[PDB]
Amino acid sequence: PYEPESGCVEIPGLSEEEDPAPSRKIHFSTAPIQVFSTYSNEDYDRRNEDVDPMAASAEYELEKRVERLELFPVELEKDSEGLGISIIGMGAGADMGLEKLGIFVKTVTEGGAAHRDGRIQVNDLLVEVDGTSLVGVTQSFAASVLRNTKGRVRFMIGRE
Amino acid sequence: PYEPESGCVEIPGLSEEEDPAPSRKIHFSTAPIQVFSTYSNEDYDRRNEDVDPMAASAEYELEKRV
Amino acid sequence: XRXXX
Amino acid sequence: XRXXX
Amino acid sequence: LNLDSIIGRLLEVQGSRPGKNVQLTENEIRGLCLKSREIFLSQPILLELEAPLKICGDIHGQYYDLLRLFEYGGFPPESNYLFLGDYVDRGKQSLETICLLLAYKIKYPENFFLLRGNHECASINRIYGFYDECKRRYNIKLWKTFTDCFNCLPIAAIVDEKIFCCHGGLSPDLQSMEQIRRIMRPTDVPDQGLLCDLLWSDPDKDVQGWGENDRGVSFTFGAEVVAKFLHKHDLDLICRAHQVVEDGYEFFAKRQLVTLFSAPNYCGEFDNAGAMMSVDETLMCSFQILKPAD
Amino acid sequence: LNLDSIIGRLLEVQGSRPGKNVQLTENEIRGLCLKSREIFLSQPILLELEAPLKICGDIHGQYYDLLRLFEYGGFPPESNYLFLGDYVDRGKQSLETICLLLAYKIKYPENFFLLRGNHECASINRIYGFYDECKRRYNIKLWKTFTDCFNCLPIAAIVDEKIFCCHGGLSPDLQSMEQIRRIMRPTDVPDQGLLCDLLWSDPDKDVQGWGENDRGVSFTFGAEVVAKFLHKHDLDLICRAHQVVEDGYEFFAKRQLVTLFSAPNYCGEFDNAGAMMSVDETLMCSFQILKPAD
Ligand SMILES: [Mn+2]
Ligand SMILES: [Mn+2]
Ligand SMILES: [Mn+2]
Ligand SMILES: [Mn+2]
Repeated sequence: PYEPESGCVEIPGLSEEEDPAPSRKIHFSTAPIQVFSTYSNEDYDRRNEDVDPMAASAEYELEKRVERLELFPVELEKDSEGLGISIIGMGAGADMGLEKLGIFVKTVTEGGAAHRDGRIQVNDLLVEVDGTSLVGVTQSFAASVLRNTKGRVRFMIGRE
Repeated sequence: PYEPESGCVEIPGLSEEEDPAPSRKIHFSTAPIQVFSTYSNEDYDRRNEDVDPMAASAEYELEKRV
Repeated sequence: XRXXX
Repeated sequence: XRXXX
Repeated sequence: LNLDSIIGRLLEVQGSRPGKNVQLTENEIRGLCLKSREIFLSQPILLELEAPLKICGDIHGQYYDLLRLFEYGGFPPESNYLFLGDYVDRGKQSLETICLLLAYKIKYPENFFLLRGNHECASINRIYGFYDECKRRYNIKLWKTFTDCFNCLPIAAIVDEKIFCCHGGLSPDLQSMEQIRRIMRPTDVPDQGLLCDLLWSDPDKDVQGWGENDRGVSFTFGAEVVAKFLHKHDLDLICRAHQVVEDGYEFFAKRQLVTLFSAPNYCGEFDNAGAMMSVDETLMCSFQILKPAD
Repeated sequence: LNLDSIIGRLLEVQGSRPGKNVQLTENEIRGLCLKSREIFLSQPILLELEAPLKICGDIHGQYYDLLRLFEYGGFPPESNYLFLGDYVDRGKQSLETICLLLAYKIKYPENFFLLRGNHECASINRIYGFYDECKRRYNIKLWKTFTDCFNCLPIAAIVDEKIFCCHGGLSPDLQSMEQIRRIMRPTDVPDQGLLCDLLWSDPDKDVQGWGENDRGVSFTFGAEVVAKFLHKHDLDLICRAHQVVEDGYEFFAKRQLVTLFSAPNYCGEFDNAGAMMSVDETLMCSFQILKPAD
């Protein structure tokens, strides 16, 4: 049942300024300054706790490397054995820890769906699976996305 | 005046390895890894453009005759 | 956080 | 230059 | 394109509790980005404008504050507007903010103007919230479309041959307006040089000439750099944004420079007002203030 | 030979802009080479070492990274050290690097140990920087004095009968540690054979057995070679250096082999960290990283 409200208050204007140049074309009002009312902080929460420049920068450094790689779509039938790949997370640089990783194919299981297909090799980068980005993710988030896949699974793969 | 900056950040450590040999005496820590900060490339140009292995080999070849 | 917060 | 550079 | 429908839906939340989203379709937002980009490229990179005009500083996705600014200043086309950049990042509603502004640029291209701020730059808005908002509400491809658009924004404006406007400030390298005019778009913002400085530099009352900038890029300039520039180019005033100022405006170097900031209580961590500067036909300058209620 | 004075002058640059030289006298450096040669020859060519110990990989003349390694790992004799070779070449400060390491060898000969790397060989360091540095800063006779010293470095170590350490790696000819122990010093490094292999070979994930090495010398060895070797000599781990690795350390054959590399941003061509491996009294192994600030 929100009722917005508007108002104006005048305050003292710009002080007179003596000796400005006669060559100066612009001038400044001495009239009262109108102060218009906007929302309180109670009405309008302007805070945004979701900005995190350290996390974003870490993702961005990873993203920068990926788009030097040529990207290509792969589609696999997920059978009973699974996808026939294992994965490894690697950071964008030395000893980055666990949070913002690129997800590479470490293993391509012989006889498995990825192998029978031919297009996916060890060291390929999994950029996207099931429409979900895997660029700058944890290895557990990646694993979860992969296990949750069913039927014909759509990939974007990077290499080189 | 240059003032060196030193620091240490810890990161998750070595994962626990699956089924190790019992006969093995050494073990690997699972404690956090210390990442200590050294000089940036701006502070410390580690390049050395004076190194020329091909010219060096040439003089060396001659020296071995001398 | 200076880039400016 | 492989001698490793 | 559907422009009036888009505008209608963006304005529909005028009477709502602030924070309520307007979720346009992806195709709609793509169309605004592509149309406005053509317009920006067809107009000069150094805009040459005539009074009357209202000039606003940073918005930073504070959509409901932008709506108030138009309510009080007059919705386009009642007033002509020049915005000085920083439409996105920090706020929760960068998308609404930039879409309404692009829509007005498209509908009223000769009476509504937008300059590039340092946050209209992929390497900055990746980090300070806009990419996150695009990723959350749309997809990252849409963030790339906005980048292509922002890369075509003009960089500076001269109002009646007397007021030089840009987001940040002066450059030690700026000696001729032709240096701005010859910049080709689309372009990214470099981390150094003329374009960088115009978007990043700050006045400093404590420096004489040119100083290092606390931000880690570009420079600070003193009051005599301002006086010299104005005298050399027969200009009266530098109008810029980029720094939160408690009253919404703040003069520097007597009244030779003004800073405008138009996002009140900025990202809920400052208690500033927002302000706009009006310039009338006789070149009288006045200030209107947007102050949060207590 | 005033050891403390020499060490003092070497460490004096610890607070300086990296790159500043320490110019010792020709006689000081000659005294370091001669005294350290007597020590190397009095100790075995295959070192038998006990934990606690910190093990470090290549340094390659990156003098100021070597100082940071000591600052964080503990300056001698606060920690005991084993370096795996490659002290000189590539870097601009090979002289300060080797000089500090020889000083510490002489000062703490039972708590500080240096293995021979493939660059501690006249035919290598003649061409990769070290001769040039000697010739510029001293004279070429100094370079021959270093050769005399290097020709006496031990070539491998076993830590607590469980970690086999060498610069390069394994050799197809290595059946008994007696083949290392019988090597007479001083010796040059030959083009082939056991001593060459120990200083030059590399592990390779793609090879079954022994393969040809892209370096044009020695071999590569696979993970089964490592397993067989370890089982045969009742060892737990091979510790080696010789290859730049991104994190500063890198495991091979599960965790049966580790490569260590202790020159960060190696010769300004890579963005690798350096690392050292600590071995405590209980034979717990851990890693300390040296990563260039942003
Ligand atoms: Mn701003
Ligand atoms: Mn700004
Ligand atoms: Mn080496
Ligand atoms: Mn080596």
